Amino acid sequence: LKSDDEVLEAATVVLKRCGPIEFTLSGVAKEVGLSRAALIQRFTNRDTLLVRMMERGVEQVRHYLNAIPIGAGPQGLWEFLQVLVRSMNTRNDFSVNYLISWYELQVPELRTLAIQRNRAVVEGIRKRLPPGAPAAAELLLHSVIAGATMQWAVDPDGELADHVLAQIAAILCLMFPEHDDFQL
Amino acid sequence: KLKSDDEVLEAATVVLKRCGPIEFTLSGVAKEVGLSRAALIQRFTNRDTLLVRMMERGVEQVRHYLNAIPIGAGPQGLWEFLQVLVRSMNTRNDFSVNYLISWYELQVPELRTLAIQRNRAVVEGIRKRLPPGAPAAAELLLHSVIAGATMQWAVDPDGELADHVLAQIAAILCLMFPEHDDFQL
Ligand SMILES: CC[C@H]1OC(=O)[C@H](C)[C@@H](O[C@H]2C[C@@](C)(OC)[C@@H](O)[C@H](C)O2)[C@H](C)[C@@H](O[C@@H]2O[C@H](C)C[C@H](N(C)C)[C@H]2O)[C@](C)(O)C[C@@H](C)C(=O)[C@H](C)[C@@H](O)[C@]1(C)O
Ligand SMILES: CC[C@H]1OC(=O)[C@H](C)[C@@H](O[C@H]2C[C@@](C)(OC)[C@@H](O)[C@H](C)O2)[C@H](C)[C@@H](O[C@@H]2O[C@H](C)C[C@H](N(C)C)[C@H]2O)[C@](C)(O)C[C@@H](C)C(=O)[C@H](C)[C@@H](O)[C@]1(C)O
Ligand SMILES: [Cl-]
Ligand SMILES: [Cl-]
Repeated sequence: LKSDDEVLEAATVVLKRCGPIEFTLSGVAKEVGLSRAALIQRFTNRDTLLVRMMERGVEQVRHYLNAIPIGAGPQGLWEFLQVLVRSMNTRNDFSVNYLISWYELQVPELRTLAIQRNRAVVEGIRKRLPPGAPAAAELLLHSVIAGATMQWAVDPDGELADHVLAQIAAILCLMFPEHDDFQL
Repeated sequence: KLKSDDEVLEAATVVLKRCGPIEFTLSGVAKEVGLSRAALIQRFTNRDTLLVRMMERGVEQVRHYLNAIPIGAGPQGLWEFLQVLVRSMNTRNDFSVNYLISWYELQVPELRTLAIQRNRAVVEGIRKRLPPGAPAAAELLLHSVIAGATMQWAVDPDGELADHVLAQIAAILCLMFPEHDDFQL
């Protein structure tokens, strides 16, 4: 496997499967089909590879959110938030995200990228707000996604998206009380 | 004389908040409470059993704390309760340890049940304080705002935790209770 991008994607697979503590160059090397020495020549060491991977994360969030088609009014916002929430993968071990997030906060380089990642998502929501959205509505919507996601991770009932989006629908009704119900 | 079980578990919880659940050891708790490692083994068997007892005490403390918050009336009484609840989270030391504690709980079924009980106690505590005319499932939305806004702050801190979270709580309460005044801290 050749490109920096192909290698960083394979390393991301490993990070999701093992978490950041058990993450190793050897495990990336075995995933991507390259020698560990090759990873070292291209990315210097474990810590530096983690940084490049998380840089690619923030890039991919921005790349992803920026091209999602924009619909009109509260209904467009609702559509966007559905796509956003459904984008989260719960198929293997969702709890690894909380270990990832914790680990990121301990390493200044990763912490800055984590901030950029959340800022990108908040700004992505902000740009989909129709006129008449309450002030700072983007912060509230991102909080509901993160908080309801946590609720479900601890105490799961049904699919993540259904738990989160029910709450999103509820807050959208409060933000746009003259709109028709938001269909989930 | 013997130190109480509550004193020992308190000391252990301080250690857990300092080192996190991966680095938590009997030796650390012993150093913290002035007791021998041997004495801790006698009373609490092992490190895993000690963590279960600490987390059982945690759920008890949550329930006791929520019961102790004065009960007001109306949307104002709910806002007052929420202010106390949010301000109850200690930010004296490294708040990010809470995310590790949460992750670890999810890995250990006995601890995960207790984390579920904790969140359920807080959700139910909010629910019992909802005035009539709060929207359906408002207690879940309010808990989500606290959790989500706290995580936003823990990743990207601007000022005090409570200030960041309560600005959003005030915002949603305005939406829930449009016929009410602005909610002031
Ligand atoms: C702690 C709990 C927090 O989770 C995380 O921070 C983990 C650690 C991220 O993965 C981190 C780390 C990592 C390696 O994925 C595990 C990386 O690939 C991503 C970009 O960021 C997640 C899952 C990201 O998902 C990514 O959302 C993109 C829009 C699409 C992408 N996917 C379709 C490709 C998906 O994975 C993303 C950006 O945070 C989702 C948005 C909705 C949020 O802001 C939500 C509210 C999160 O703050 C959160 C759930 O509260
Ligand atoms: C991950 C992020 C989550 O944090 C935790 O789960 C950590 C791990 C708990 O500590 C865990 C673990 C531990 C050891 O503390 C770190 C234990 O002592 C407490 C009870 O539970 C926190 C902090 C608890 O604080 C406690 O709130 C009580 C009302 C009063 C109590 N204390 C001041 C009287 C205070 O500690 C408590 C209950 O979760 C606060 C309520 C508001 C929540 O439900 C919020 C929304 C959380 O779910 C959260 C912030 O999203
Ligand atoms: Cl994902
Ligand atoms: Cl606390």
